[PDB]
Amino acid sequence: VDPFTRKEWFDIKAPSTFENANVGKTLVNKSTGLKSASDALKGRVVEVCLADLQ
RNA sequence: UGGUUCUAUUUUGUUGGUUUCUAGGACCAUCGUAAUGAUUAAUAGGGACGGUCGGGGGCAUCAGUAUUCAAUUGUCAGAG
Repeated sequence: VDPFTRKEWFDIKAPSTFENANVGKTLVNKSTGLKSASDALKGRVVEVCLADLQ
């Protein structure tokens, strides 16, 4: 089937109270008639050293 | 030095019983006699005191940290 044709990406920002806002990306997963995707992977964390932020 | 108390050999006939004579008991106060009378204080002991020492004990608190487990957290093939 493939398990990366469907896989929409994303961008990670960060408080402004920091430097390079810019962290990298993530992978998530689209939907149907009725049902949703964005919420379907939000709440979740990302953890990057102090460093690529200050 | 009393007194006190016991006597009970000895003579005023004597055998026994008051009771006075002399002599032995014994005692608490009593003026007198005395260098008046109490062994060191075991590098044996027990104790007190003083600074102390110690992971000696009990009752309570206190912190480390690993393990296990579970949540949260991520990544993704074998791990043991």
